[PDB]
Amino acid sequence: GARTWRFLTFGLALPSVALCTLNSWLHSGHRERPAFIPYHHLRIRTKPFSWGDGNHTFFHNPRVNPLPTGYE
Amino acid sequence: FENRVAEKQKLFQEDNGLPVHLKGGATDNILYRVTMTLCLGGTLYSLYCLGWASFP
Amino acid sequence: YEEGPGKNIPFSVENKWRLLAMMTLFFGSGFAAPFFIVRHQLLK
Amino acid sequence: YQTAPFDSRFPNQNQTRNCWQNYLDFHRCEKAMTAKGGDVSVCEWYRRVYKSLCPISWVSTWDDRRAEGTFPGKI
Amino acid sequence: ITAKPAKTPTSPKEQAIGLSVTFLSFLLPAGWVLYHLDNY
Amino acid sequence: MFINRWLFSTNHKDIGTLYLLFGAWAGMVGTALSLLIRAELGQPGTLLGDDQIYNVVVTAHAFVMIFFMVMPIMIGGFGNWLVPLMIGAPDMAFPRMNNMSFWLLPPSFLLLLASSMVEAGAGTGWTVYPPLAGNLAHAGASVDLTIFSLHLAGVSSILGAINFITTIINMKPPAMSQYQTPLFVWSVMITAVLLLLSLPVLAAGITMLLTDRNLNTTFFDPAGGGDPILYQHLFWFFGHPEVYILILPGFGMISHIVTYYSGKKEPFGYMGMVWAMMSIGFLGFIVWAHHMFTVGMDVDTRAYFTSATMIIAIPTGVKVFSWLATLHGGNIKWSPAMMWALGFIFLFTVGGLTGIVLANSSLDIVLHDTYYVVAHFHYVLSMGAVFAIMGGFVHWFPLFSGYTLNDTWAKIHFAIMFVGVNMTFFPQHFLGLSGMPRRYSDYPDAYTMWNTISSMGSFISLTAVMLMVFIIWEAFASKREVLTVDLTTTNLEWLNGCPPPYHTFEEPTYVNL
Amino acid sequence: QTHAYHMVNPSPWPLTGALSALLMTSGLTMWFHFNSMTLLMIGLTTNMLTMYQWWRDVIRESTFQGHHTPAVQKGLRYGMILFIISEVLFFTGFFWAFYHSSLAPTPELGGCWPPTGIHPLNPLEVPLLNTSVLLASGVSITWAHHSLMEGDRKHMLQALFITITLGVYFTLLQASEYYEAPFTISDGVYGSTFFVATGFHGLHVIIGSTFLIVCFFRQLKFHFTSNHHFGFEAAAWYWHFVDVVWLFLYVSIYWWGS
Amino acid sequence: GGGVPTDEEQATGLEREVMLAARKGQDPYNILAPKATSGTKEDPNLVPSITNKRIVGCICEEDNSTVIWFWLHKGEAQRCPSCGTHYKLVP
Amino acid sequence: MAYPMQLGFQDATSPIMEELLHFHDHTLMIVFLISSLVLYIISLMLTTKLTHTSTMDAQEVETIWTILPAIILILIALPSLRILYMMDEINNPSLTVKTMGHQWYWSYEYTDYEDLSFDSYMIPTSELKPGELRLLEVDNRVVLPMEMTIRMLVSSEDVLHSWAVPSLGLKTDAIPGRLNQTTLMSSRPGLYYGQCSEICGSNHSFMPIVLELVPLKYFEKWSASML
Ligand code: HEA
Ligand code: HEA
Ligand SMILES: CCCCC/C=C\C/C=C/C/C=C\C/C=C\CCCC(=O)O[C@H](COC(=O)CCCCCCCCCCCCCCCCC)COP(=O)(O)OCCN
Ligand SMILES: CCCCCC/C=C\CCCCCCCCCC(=O)O[C@H](COC(=O)CCCCCCCCCCCCCCC)COP(=O)(O)OC[C@@H](O)CO
Ligand SMILES: CCCCCC/C=C\CCCCCCCCCC(=O)O[C@H](COC(=O)CCCCCCCCCCCCCCC)COP(=O)(O)OC[C@@H](O)CO
Ligand SMILES: CCCCCCCCCCO[C@@H]1O[C@H](CO)[C@@H](O[C@H]2O[C@H](CO)[C@@H](O)[C@H](O)[C@H]2O)[C@H](O)[C@H]1O
Ligand SMILES: CCCCCCCCCCO[C@@H]1O[C@H](CO)[C@@H](O[C@H]2O[C@H](CO)[C@@H](O)[C@H](O)[C@H]2O)[C@H](O)[C@H]1O
Ligand SMILES: CCCCCCCCCCO[C@@H]1O[C@H](CO)[C@@H](O[C@H]2O[C@H](CO)[C@@H](O)[C@H](O)[C@H]2O)[C@H](O)[C@H]1O
Ligand SMILES: C[C@H](CCC(=O)O)[C@H]1CC[C@H]2[C@@H]3[C@H](O)C[C@@H]4C[C@H](O)CC[C@]4(C)[C@H]3C[C@H](O)[C@]12C
Ligand code: CUA
Ligand code: NA
Ligand SMILES: [Zn+2]
Repeated sequence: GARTWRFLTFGLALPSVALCTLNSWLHSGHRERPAFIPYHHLRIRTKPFSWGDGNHTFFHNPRVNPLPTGYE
Repeated sequence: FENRVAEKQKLFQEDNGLPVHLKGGATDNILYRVTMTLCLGGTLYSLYCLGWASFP
Repeated sequence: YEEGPGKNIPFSVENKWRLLAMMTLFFGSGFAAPFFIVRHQLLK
Repeated sequence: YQTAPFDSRFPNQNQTRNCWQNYLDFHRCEKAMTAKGGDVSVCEWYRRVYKSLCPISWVSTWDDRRAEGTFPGKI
Repeated sequence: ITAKPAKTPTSPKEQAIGLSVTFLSFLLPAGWVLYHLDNY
Repeated sequence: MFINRWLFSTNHKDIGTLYLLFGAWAGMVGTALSLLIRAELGQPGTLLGDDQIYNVVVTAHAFVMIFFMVMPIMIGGFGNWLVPLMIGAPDMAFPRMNNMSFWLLPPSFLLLLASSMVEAGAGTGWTVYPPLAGNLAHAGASVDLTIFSLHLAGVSSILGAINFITTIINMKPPAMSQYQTPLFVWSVMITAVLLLLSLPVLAAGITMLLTDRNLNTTFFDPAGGGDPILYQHLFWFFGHPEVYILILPGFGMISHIVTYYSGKKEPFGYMGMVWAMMSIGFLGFIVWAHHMFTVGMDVDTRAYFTSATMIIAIPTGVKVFSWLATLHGGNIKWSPAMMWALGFIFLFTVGGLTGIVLANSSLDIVLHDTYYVVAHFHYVLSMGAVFAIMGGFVHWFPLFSGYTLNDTWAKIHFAIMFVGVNMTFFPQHFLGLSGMPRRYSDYPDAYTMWNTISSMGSFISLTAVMLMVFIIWEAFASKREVLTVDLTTTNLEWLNGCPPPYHTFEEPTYVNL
Repeated sequence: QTHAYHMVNPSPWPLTGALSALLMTSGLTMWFHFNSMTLLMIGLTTNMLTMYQWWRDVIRESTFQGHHTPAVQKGLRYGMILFIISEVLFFTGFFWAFYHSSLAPTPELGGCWPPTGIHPLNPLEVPLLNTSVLLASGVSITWAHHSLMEGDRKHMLQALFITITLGVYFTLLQASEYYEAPFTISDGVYGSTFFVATGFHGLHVIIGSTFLIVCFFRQLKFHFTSNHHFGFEAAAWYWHFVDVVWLFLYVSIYWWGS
Repeated sequence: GGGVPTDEEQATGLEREVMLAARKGQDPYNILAPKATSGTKEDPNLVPSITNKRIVGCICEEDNSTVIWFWLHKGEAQRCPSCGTHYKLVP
Repeated sequence: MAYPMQLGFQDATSPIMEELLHFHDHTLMIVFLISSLVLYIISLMLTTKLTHTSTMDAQEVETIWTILPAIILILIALPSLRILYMMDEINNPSLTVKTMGHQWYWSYEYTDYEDLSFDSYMIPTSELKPGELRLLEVDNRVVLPMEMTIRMLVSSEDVLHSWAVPSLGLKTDAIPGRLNQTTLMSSRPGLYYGQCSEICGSNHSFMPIVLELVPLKYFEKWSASML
């Protein structure tokens, strides 16, 4: 019945989301970025990207995404 | 809100010979003409772009 | 819509010589295209 | 020594990991020996096997990456 | 199958024209390209 | 009226007609490409240029023959025309989505012809293997245009598969079980299931190739930890089912043609024929790596793929023997369509048997990437799929058009095409055994005689294709209107006359339990 | 006619859809190679116009004109099931790519998974929250379904609104995790498999959320009866498909692949 | 808590016609397989039509894969050309 | 190498190639027989005015139609898989040689003892010496010892290639980032030819393989002279 699935929605499902939201909130905060090492299997560039200067990924984050030449 | 489905059933069953994509009235014709103009015009532009890209 | 022989097709068969012309252009353009593509690639 | 013998760890047509493992084993051994100041001659078997199996350009690329600090294997 | 006689009969002469025009529509354009390959 | 009818169709027959016109045009392109191949190889030396222009022609030949000629004619053309009529249905389940399956193909074809016109073309083979198909060895737009062509052809066929499965399951007379539908209808339902499952995997693989080429992914690039051989697995997971997709509707048409021209009410061993097609469809998903016997896989893997591939001969044999058993005791009518079907049974058998030779991984070491493979697949495609298409076309042309062909001309056409295809492909066995590689613009001098004869064969096939255009013209030119058709009691598609009205089965059939 | 099946009015949308496909593909070509977005933006616009008018007409034919007999509805059920199967096989290709790369990591990676220099996300942080969100949305959409069958307009709307809100939450969480991720699509086969597989999944979540929002407005306008609501069933099946793909991604890429 | 329309309130067009006919045990849109009579000339299978002819498919014996198709015309009962079962049109 | 008007395989140079010839003869007899039987049966079905058009019972005959083909496939599979596993057997090679495919030539590396490597390019048609074979000769042949088990390792430094020598029964794909192994044993001295067997771009037709098989003592002196 609808009554039972509403009971599960409010009694189990959304409490689970609230608990995992709390869990994520507590373990949030910027972890320290690692030493840049120019590994050849990472920061692949076989063709410039079709946006920006060709060298920045689509959701480039200056804080944690180094360029082939290192952090900006 | 109120249930106005009966009034839309009357409009879409009116015996006027219109196909279903034009049967809502003048706005359907406009949105049809915009769609078909962008498609046919875009297709001509894609052909021009092939012409251009076919030579160095 | 028209029904019956010669009416259930997007091309006319009313005149066999106009039809020969249309079929010539249709099949001929398909067969010619690769030769003209090779010509295009050779002429670059 | 003629060539690298059959190795039951790598019995199939794909010999990539055989070259790789012997290259790692040689450089791990050489590091262990140079560190305590022991003798790299104990590492000789790994050297002969990787030189036999590994393409010259793979060894050359791996050597360049060890010198650069970009070699991704654990030595 | 049975069928009526032709509503617009195609005489041997008319067939020779249709067959000739059909073959030429395939052969002349390809022939022109292959003849001129050296020029390309 | 013309636009509403031919650009805005929701009618299974008119959409079928659009597919047959599209496929016929595609067949002329594919034929021209085949003649450029054989012109290059017809004497030792270089005719056109190096392997790039040559492999652009070879690659386009395959894509045009497979995606724009065979699939549109068998599935889009015969399937749309015949399936609703054979189950008494008033149209397809999704008659407007049906029209989009058709209209995706001209743009798909345009993207393929654009690939060949820009830069130096896609000289990759129809398999499009990286790294040759990657952004270093094939820099520029050609391979991306090929990928997008395949994406549109893939969507066309996926939506078409959803349409056929739904129509065949949901729109039969309520008394008719699946075991009372004609074999052609079974052949289209099974082909549609193969398309539904296989094309999405191709879509995933060519999408990965697209992102390796344009978004700096490395699915197939060892520098990023990728593997060129992963592409091969994804491609062939599709590519083996694809060849069963190309033949299954041909098997269905052959069952109908052999039954009809034997004067029989029914094919021999109906349930065996259904079993055989479902078995072939299933086995066709578990054999793909017989395309990869030289890539370096483990011996036990090669043993499994050898064995699983050979199993397909059992259900396939049941179909061949069932066709022979349909002929047995027939009142044989030596129609042109019967000649196509009899050539099919024999020539398909020969190409199936050379497939069984290739299934042996040990022997495939020496035959792989040689003309022996080319001989195998042209026996099953250029003498199997094509013979079924020509048989179906001459058998059902009067249904579709309301006019008859000249049977004498159609028999002449059969005789020329039979000589041409055998002269083209039989000698390629010798070239393969003696080691001539695939995708070569030129060959060591020893291979000259068989390449010369093969090229002469291809010109005989060209003469057949030109004559076929004339034969279709002569039928429309003369206008011999159909009067009576025999065996309508076991061939429902004929019972509404020739051509059938735009709307058929407005009042459905009466079938009681 | 004395059968129950739908003879559809001649329609331009198949042709506008086919041409929108040409404009999107030739547009992507023109964006990747000739530094221009114009064709692509025309193709995306005509694709959206086509989808809008086509599905509008399906609502006209069904809710307003009565063409969806039980036989037509049964056909649409099969159509949507077959469509979902095809989408399952599409994702299978990306899962195959992922397992191929991760089970036999090549020397370029360091011969290990995850590769040297890759710092995976913690699967117990936002990825676990995302799991809770999509599972919760599977519960709320079931509540919405039962409310509709029981004739309860207000509870159907509340449950469906909750389902859409969770779909939006998942999408905003994934956008933020994309931005925060220390690895990119260009970080070898790890970045390739991660972003393409989770990216197609994200696109399917946006499509599914859009479908649910279409159902929400149709419900506001009283289109659905307590017995006839195939658009809602189809959106719910699609939404369960999106949930199940997520569970496979979570176990495979986020957890087992960390 | 109500506010959702029923099919009885809101179904229209052919959907509504099918709905209302099924309540009356009637099948004008051919959703059900008709049940055979003994099929003798005295007790022919009665084939409804809105015109003067309709296609019959005869599954002559249970589990035959072969269906026998023919036009049934208004007038005297006709027979399946395979099994001789009688059918009569009722326009 | 192949010779004009050749119908079958190049003569076997290795024991495994001999095995493949006898396996092909067995398989081809079966192909000939089945092809012949089908053509004969077609012709028998089509050559009588006698008729039988009533429903025919299928089950008895379908037993024959399935069992006989299953037996024939087992008769192919048994020797097929014996040969597959024989090629895979452990042999103890005396020598390892690497080949790297390139656009458009082969490089060879003999690095068991010294750093010996060289490039191997097709002899252009205009530079053939009288008696030499168009598209098949190379400048630098792959000299190898006869009557010895050799491990050949195959890779690429660019696109796919495939390293083939038909008379030895050899074909190994050349895949960048992968080292594929095969074994080579020539029963005879001589010159053994092959051709690149994976489409690799503009000069795919023009990057052949020439093995030169000689006594060990000659191979050792050649090796020394190539450093
Ligand atoms: C219609 C297309 C089609 C069909 C139906 C088939 C059918 C089969 N094919 Fe083929 N094939 C291709 C098209 C097709 N093929 C193409 C295009 C390629 C190349 C792809 C590329 O690289 O571009 C190819 C390649 C290909 C390869 C790879 C070879 C290589 O690249 O090295 C192999 C390997 O096993 C294979 C085998 C088979 C087998 C076993 C069948 C079986 O299904 C055949 C079964 C039929 C019979 C056996 C005949 C009838 C049976 C009897 C009369 C019963 C008695 C028989 C026996 C007891 C044996 N084919
Ligand atoms: C359906 C598939 C199909 C068909 C029919 C053919 C037909 C032909 N093919 Fe090809 N071919 C392939 C699929 C096909 N091919 C594939 C997949 C490859 C591998 C590509 C690769 O290596 O990447 C290939 C490769 C290939 C090669 C090897 C190239 C190389 O390795 O370098 C050669 C060499 O001769 C060849 C020649 C021919 C010839 C002369 C024909 C002739 O027989 C063609 C003659 C003409 C016809 C058969 C008519 C066609 C038209 C119709 C039937 C229209 C009908 C009209 C109506 C019904 C109205 N093709
Ligand atoms: C919250 C998730 C929602 C996704 C929306 C994001 C972008 C647009 C559309 C996405 C569609 C999904 C998959 C397409 C492929 C790649 C995108 C993967 C997901 C994504 O968005 O990946 C991003 C890269 O995007 C890039 O390159 C962007 C590249 C944009 C161009 C896309 C190219 C389209 C590919 C063609 C599609 C083919 C479809 C096949 C149809 C099959 C028919 C049979 C990751 O960012 P990053 O900066 O690298 O790393 C994060 C670092 N902080
Ligand atoms: C690089 C970019 C390349 C991308 C190419 C894009 C290709 C084409 C552009 C797409 C334009 C889409 C326009 C909307 C189409 C809606 C189809 C639809 O909804 O079709 C329905 C049937 O399919 C059903 O149900 C169930 C099936 C619904 C399918 C919806 C459309 C899918 C489009 C892409 C699918 C690819 C598959 C992904 C897996 C690989 C309805 O059938 P109709 O015959 O209309 O009506 C029947 C009447 O009785 C209804 O009252
Ligand atoms: C930003 C992203 C851009 C990419 C484009 C995709 C974006 C958004 C698309 C969202 C999908 C919305 C679909 C809306 C369909 C509304 C029409 C509808 O739902 O129609 C219903 C029928 O279902 C039907 O056709 C079922 C029709 C089902 C279609 C579902 C399609 C899923 C689409 C996927 C398309 C592309 C995916 C490819 C990804 C690679 C009508 O019948 P009922 O509901 O019973 O009503 C009748 C009752 O009132 C009678 O009492
Ligand atoms: C209704 C039917 C459909 C309407 C069709 C409309 C077609 C007209 C589009 C205008 O054409 C544009 O021209 C720009 C040039 O002015 C290009 O800019 C691009 O190309 C430039 C070349 O100089 C560079 O500056 C950059 O790449 C970039 O700005 C761009 O590609 C191109 O689209
Ligand atoms: C694979 C498919 C092709 C198969 C072979 C085609 C058969 C040939 C058909 C004839 O084609 C023509 O041949 C002429 C020569 O015979 C060419 O004229 C060329 O040669 C003439 C004689 O030298 C000159 O007068 C002309 O100006 C000159 O264009 C002409 O252009 C070309 O159309
Ligand atoms: C209904 C039809 C009527 C309207 C016709 C359509 C008119 C559209 C013309 C706009 O052209 C655009 O110009 C931008 C700027 O010139 C380009 O950005 C390009 O250049 C930018 C920098 O200038 C870069 O940032 C981008 O990455 C890059 O794609 C963009 O591609 C291109 O589409
Ligand atoms: C007042 C109105 C009545 C709708 C009606 O019966 O016509 C109610 C019924 C259910 C309501 C919706 C649901 O309660 C869920 C949402 C609750 C939020 O607090 C507001 C928006 C929200 C999306 C509501 C908007 C609106 O007030 C709705 C649609
Ligand atoms: Cu190297 Cu082909
Ligand atoms: Na040549
Ligand atoms: Zn009967």
